[PDB]
Amino acid sequence: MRVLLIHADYFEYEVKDKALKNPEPISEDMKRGRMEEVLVAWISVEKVDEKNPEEVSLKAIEEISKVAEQVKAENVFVAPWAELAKPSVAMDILNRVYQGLKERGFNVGKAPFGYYIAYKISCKGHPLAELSRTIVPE
Amino acid sequence: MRVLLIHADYFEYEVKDKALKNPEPISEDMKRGRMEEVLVAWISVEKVDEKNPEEVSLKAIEEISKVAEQVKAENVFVAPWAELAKPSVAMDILNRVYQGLKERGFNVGKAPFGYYIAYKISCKGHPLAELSRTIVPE
Repeated sequence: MRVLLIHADYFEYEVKDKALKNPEPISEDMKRGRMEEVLVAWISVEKVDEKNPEEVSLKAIEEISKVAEQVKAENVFVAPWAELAKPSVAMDILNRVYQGLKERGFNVGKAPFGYYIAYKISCKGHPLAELSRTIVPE
Repeated sequence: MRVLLIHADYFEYEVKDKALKNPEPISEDMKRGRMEEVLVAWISVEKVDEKNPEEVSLKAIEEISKVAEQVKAENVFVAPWAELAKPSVAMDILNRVYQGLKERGFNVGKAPFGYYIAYKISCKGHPLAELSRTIVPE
Protein backbone atom coordinates (compact mmCIF):
# COMPACT_ATOMS: atom_id res chain seq x y z
CA MET A 1 0.00 0.00 0.00
CA ARG A 2 1.21 3.59 -0.65
CA VAL A 3 -0.27 6.53 1.27
CA LEU A 4 0.10 10.23 0.61
CA LEU A 5 -0.98 12.52 3.41
CA ILE A 6 -1.68 16.16 2.97
CA HIS A 7 -2.61 18.43 5.86
CA ALA A 8 -5.02 20.85 4.22
CA ASP A 9 -6.84 24.11 5.05
CA TYR A 10 -9.66 22.69 2.89
CA PHE A 11 -10.43 19.84 0.51
CA GLU A 12 -13.44 19.89 -1.82
CA TYR A 13 -14.36 17.34 -4.43
CA GLU A 14 -16.88 16.62 -7.23
CA VAL A 15 -17.38 13.23 -8.84
CA LYS A 16 -16.95 13.27 -12.61
CA ASP A 17 -17.04 10.16 -14.89
CA LYS A 18 -17.10 6.48 -13.92
CA ALA A 19 -13.65 4.85 -13.93
CA LEU A 20 -15.13 1.39 -13.37
CA LYS A 21 -18.10 0.09 -15.38
CA ASN A 22 -19.80 -0.82 -12.03
CA PRO A 23 -18.78 1.82 -9.52
CA GLU A 24 -20.19 2.36 -6.02
CA PRO A 25 -23.68 3.69 -6.39
CA ILE A 26 -24.18 7.21 -5.01
CA SER A 27 -26.85 9.67 -4.08
CA GLU A 28 -26.94 13.18 -5.56
CA ASP A 29 -25.55 14.73 -2.28
CA MET A 30 -22.61 12.30 -2.39
CA LYS A 31 -21.46 13.76 -5.65
CA ARG A 32 -19.74 16.72 -3.93
CA GLY A 33 -18.21 17.25 -0.49
CA ARG A 34 -15.87 19.52 1.44
CA MET A 35 -13.89 19.38 4.64
CA GLU A 36 -11.76 22.02 6.40
CA GLU A 37 -8.67 21.68 8.62
CA VAL A 38 -8.36 18.11 7.37
CA LEU A 39 -5.73 15.40 6.82
CA VAL A 40 -6.35 14.04 3.38
CA ALA A 41 -5.10 10.49 2.92
CA TRP A 42 -4.75 9.23 -0.60
CA ILE A 43 -4.45 5.47 -0.48
CA SER A 44 -3.23 3.17 -3.26
CA VAL A 45 -3.97 -0.45 -2.51
CA GLU A 46 -1.44 -2.70 -4.27
CA LYS A 47 -1.49 -6.34 -5.36
CA VAL A 48 0.84 -7.19 -2.46
CA ASP A 49 -1.85 -6.02 0.00
CA GLU A 50 -4.07 -8.92 -1.12
CA LYS A 51 -1.67 -11.09 1.00
CA ASN A 52 -3.01 -9.61 4.27
CA PRO A 53 -5.76 -7.02 3.97
CA GLU A 54 -6.36 -6.95 7.73
CA GLU A 55 -2.73 -6.21 8.72
CA VAL A 56 -2.28 -3.62 6.03
CA SER A 57 -5.54 -1.89 7.08
CA LEU A 58 -4.56 -1.82 10.76
CA LYS A 59 -1.07 -0.43 9.83
CA ALA A 60 -2.66 2.27 7.71
CA ILE A 61 -5.15 3.24 10.47
CA GLU A 62 -2.23 3.54 12.85
CA GLU A 63 0.02 5.54 10.51
CA ILE A 64 -2.72 7.94 9.46
CA SER A 65 -3.84 8.37 13.09
CA LYS A 66 -0.31 9.19 14.20
CA VAL A 67 0.10 11.87 11.66
CA ALA A 68 -3.31 13.35 12.41
CA GLU A 69 -2.40 13.43 16.09
CA GLN A 70 1.02 15.07 15.36
CA VAL A 71 -0.53 17.81 13.22
CA LYS A 72 -3.62 18.19 15.43
CA ALA A 73 -6.15 17.32 12.74
CA GLU A 74 -9.63 16.29 14.03
CA ASN A 75 -10.83 15.75 10.49
CA VAL A 76 -9.56 13.00 8.11
CA PHE A 77 -10.57 12.22 4.58
CA VAL A 78 -9.90 8.88 2.90
CA ALA A 79 -9.43 9.19 -0.85
CA PRO A 80 -8.76 6.23 -3.20
CA TRP A 81 -5.79 6.83 -5.45
CA ALA A 82 -5.58 4.86 -8.74
CA GLU A 83 0.29 -3.61 -9.79
CA LEU A 84 -3.02 -2.51 -8.11
CA ALA A 85 -5.25 -4.83 -6.09
CA LYS A 86 -8.58 -6.11 -7.53
CA PRO A 87 -11.35 -3.57 -6.85
CA SER A 88 -13.00 -5.80 -4.22
CA VAL A 89 -9.75 -5.93 -2.22
CA ALA A 90 -9.22 -2.13 -2.58
CA MET A 91 -12.79 -1.48 -1.51
CA ASP A 92 -12.49 -3.73 1.47
CA ILE A 93 -9.30 -2.11 2.66
CA LEU A 94 -10.56 1.44 2.17
CA ASN A 95 -13.69 0.77 4.15
CA ARG A 96 -11.66 -0.88 6.89
CA VAL A 97 -9.37 2.21 7.09
CA TYR A 98 -12.42 4.50 7.19
CA GLN A 99 -14.18 2.54 9.92
CA GLY A 100 -10.98 2.28 11.98
CA LEU A 101 -10.42 6.02 11.80
CA LYS A 102 -14.00 6.49 12.94
CA GLU A 103 -13.44 4.17 15.93
CA ARG A 104 -10.33 6.25 16.77
CA GLY A 105 -12.45 9.38 17.25
CA PHE A 106 -11.83 11.34 14.06
CA ASN A 107 -14.51 13.07 11.97
CA VAL A 108 -13.98 11.03 8.83
CA GLY A 109 -15.01 11.59 5.24
CA LYS A 110 -14.62 9.26 2.24
CA ALA A 111 -14.93 9.45 -1.55
CA PRO A 112 -17.20 7.14 -3.64
CA PHE A 113 -15.17 4.35 -5.16
CA GLY A 114 -14.82 3.83 -8.90
CA TYR A 115 -14.93 7.37 -10.31
CA TYR A 116 -12.67 10.06 -11.66
CA ILE A 117 -13.06 12.90 -9.20
CA ALA A 118 -12.17 16.58 -9.54
CA TYR A 119 -10.81 18.21 -6.38
CA LYS A 120 -9.39 21.38 -4.87
CA ILE A 121 -6.95 21.34 -2.02
CA SER A 122 -4.89 23.88 -0.10
CA CYS A 123 -1.78 22.26 1.55
CA LYS A 124 -0.61 24.12 4.63
CA GLY A 125 3.11 23.97 3.95
CA HIS A 126 4.42 23.31 7.44
CA PRO A 127 7.12 20.64 7.84
CA LEU A 128 4.66 17.79 8.32
CA ALA A 129 1.96 18.89 5.89
CA GLU A 130 2.98 16.62 2.98
CA LEU A 131 4.11 13.06 3.86
CA SER A 132 4.13 9.68 2.36
CA ARG A 133 4.19 6.17 3.80
CA THR A 134 4.71 2.76 2.26
CA ILE A 135 2.97 -0.12 4.03
CA VAL A 136 3.65 -3.81 3.24
CA PRO A 137 2.36 -7.11 4.72
CA GLU A 138 5.08 -8.28 7.19
CA MET B 1 12.72 8.72 -9.41
CA ARG B 2 8.95 8.94 -8.67
CA VAL B 3 6.76 11.48 -10.48
CA LEU B 4 3.21 12.52 -9.72
CA LEU B 5 1.45 14.48 -12.44
CA ILE B 6 -1.64 16.49 -11.88
CA HIS B 7 -3.44 18.30 -14.68
CA ALA B 8 -4.73 21.40 -12.92
CA ASP B 9 -7.07 24.35 -13.63
CA TYR B 10 -4.64 26.35 -11.46
CA PHE B 11 -1.66 25.91 -9.15
CA GLU B 12 -0.53 28.65 -6.76
CA TYR B 13 2.23 28.46 -4.20
CA GLU B 14 3.91 30.43 -1.38
CA VAL B 15 7.27 29.56 0.14
CA LYS B 16 7.14 29.07 3.90
CA ASP B 17 10.09 27.90 6.10
CA LYS B 18 13.50 26.59 5.02
CA ALA B 19 13.70 22.78 4.92
CA LEU B 20 17.45 22.85 4.28
CA LYS B 21 19.82 25.05 6.31
CA ASN B 22 21.24 26.37 2.98
CA PRO B 23 18.36 26.50 0.52
CA GLU B 24 18.33 28.11 -2.93
CA PRO B 25 18.44 31.83 -2.46
CA ILE B 26 15.35 33.67 -3.73
CA SER B 27 14.07 37.10 -4.53
CA GLU B 28 10.89 38.47 -2.96
CA ASP B 29 8.86 37.88 -6.21
CA MET B 30 9.99 34.23 -6.23
CA LYS B 31 8.27 33.63 -2.95
CA ARG B 32 4.84 33.21 -4.61
CA GLY B 33 3.71 32.10 -8.07
CA ARG B 34 0.68 30.85 -9.98
CA MET B 35 -0.01 29.05 -13.22
CA GLU B 36 -3.29 28.14 -14.94
CA GLU B 37 -4.19 25.22 -17.23
CA VAL B 38 -0.99 23.53 -16.09
CA LEU B 39 0.53 20.07 -15.67
CA VAL B 40 2.09 20.02 -12.26
CA ALA B 41 4.91 17.51 -11.92
CA TRP B 42 6.00 16.60 -8.45
CA ILE B 43 9.37 14.90 -8.68
CA SER B 44 11.08 12.82 -6.00
CA VAL B 45 14.69 12.15 -6.83
CA GLU B 46 15.84 8.90 -5.19
CA LYS B 47 19.26 7.54 -4.20
CA VAL B 48 19.10 5.14 -7.17
CA ASP B 49 18.99 8.14 -9.54
CA GLU B 50 22.54 9.06 -8.46
CA LYS B 51 23.58 6.08 -10.69
CA ASN B 52 22.67 7.97 -13.89
CA PRO B 53 21.32 11.49 -13.46
CA GLU B 54 21.42 12.18 -17.21
CA GLU B 55 19.33 9.13 -18.24
CA VAL B 56 16.82 9.63 -15.49
CA SER B 57 16.44 13.33 -16.43
CA LEU B 58 15.93 12.56 -20.13
CA LYS B 59 13.34 9.82 -19.23
CA ALA B 60 11.49 12.27 -16.99
CA ILE B 61 11.48 15.01 -19.67
CA GLU B 62 10.05 12.50 -22.10
CA GLU B 63 7.38 11.11 -19.75
CA ILE B 64 6.23 14.52 -18.58
CA SER B 65 6.19 15.83 -22.18
CA LYS B 66 4.07 12.90 -23.33
CA VAL B 67 1.48 13.47 -20.72
CA ALA B 68 1.40 17.20 -21.36
CA GLU B 69 0.91 16.50 -25.05
CA GLN B 70 -1.89 13.94 -24.35
CA VAL B 71 -3.80 16.35 -22.09
CA LYS B 72 -3.02 19.41 -24.24
CA ALA B 73 -1.20 21.35 -21.53
CA GLU B 74 1.05 24.21 -22.77
CA ASN B 75 2.08 25.01 -19.23
CA VAL B 76 4.17 22.73 -16.96
CA PHE B 77 5.35 23.26 -13.43
CA VAL B 78 8.22 21.32 -11.86
CA ALA B 79 7.83 20.90 -8.11
CA PRO B 80 10.36 19.09 -5.86
CA TRP B 81 8.71 16.51 -3.65
CA ALA B 82 10.51 15.47 -0.43
CA GLU B 83 16.14 6.80 0.27
CA LEU B 84 16.35 10.32 -1.31
CA ALA B 85 19.30 11.57 -3.35
CA LYS B 86 21.78 14.11 -1.89
CA PRO B 87 20.47 17.66 -2.44
CA SER B 88 23.11 18.42 -5.11
CA VAL B 89 21.95 15.42 -7.17
CA ALA B 90 18.25 16.36 -6.71
CA MET B 91 18.98 19.94 -7.69
CA ASP B 92 20.89 18.90 -10.74
CA ILE B 93 18.16 16.59 -11.95
CA LEU B 94 15.36 19.10 -11.33
CA ASN B 95 17.14 21.79 -13.27
CA ARG B 96 17.84 19.36 -16.09
CA VAL B 97 14.11 18.42 -16.25
CA TYR B 98 13.14 22.12 -16.23
CA GLN B 99 15.58 23.08 -18.97
CA GLY B 100 14.56 20.08 -21.11
CA LEU B 101 10.89 20.98 -20.82
CA LYS B 102 11.79 24.50 -21.88
CA GLU B 103 13.67 23.19 -24.94
CA ARG B 104 10.55 21.12 -25.78
CA GLY B 105 8.46 24.29 -26.14
CA PHE B 106 6.46 24.37 -22.90
CA ASN B 107 5.93 27.44 -20.71
CA VAL B 108 7.67 26.09 -17.65
CA GLY B 109 7.61 27.15 -14.02
CA LYS B 110 9.68 25.82 -11.10
CA ALA B 111 9.69 26.07 -7.30
CA PRO B 112 12.74 27.23 -5.23
CA PHE B 113 14.57 24.25 -3.83
CA GLY B 114 14.99 23.62 -0.12
CA TYR B 115 11.78 25.02 1.39
CA TYR B 116 8.46 23.92 2.77
CA ILE B 117 5.93 25.43 0.41
CA ALA B 118 2.20 25.99 0.84
CA TYR B 119 0.12 25.44 -2.30
CA LYS B 120 -3.38 25.38 -3.75
CA ILE B 121 -4.33 23.19 -6.64
CA SER B 122 -7.50 22.30 -8.52
CA CYS B 123 -7.21 18.87 -10.28
CA LYS B 124 -9.44 18.58 -13.33
CA GLY B 125 -10.70 15.06 -12.73
CA HIS B 126 -10.65 13.70 -16.26
CA PRO B 127 -9.22 10.20 -16.79
CA LEU B 128 -5.66 11.40 -17.30
CA ALA B 129 -5.60 14.25 -14.79
CA GLU B 130 -3.83 12.36 -11.97
CA LEU B 131 -1.00 9.99 -12.97
CA SER B 132 2.16 8.64 -11.57
CA ARG B 133 5.34 7.30 -13.10
CA THR B 134 8.33 5.48 -11.67
CA ILE B 135 11.62 6.05 -13.49
CA VAL B 136 14.79 3.99 -12.82
CA PRO B 137 18.30 3.98 -14.37
CA GLU B 138 18.30 1.08 -16.93
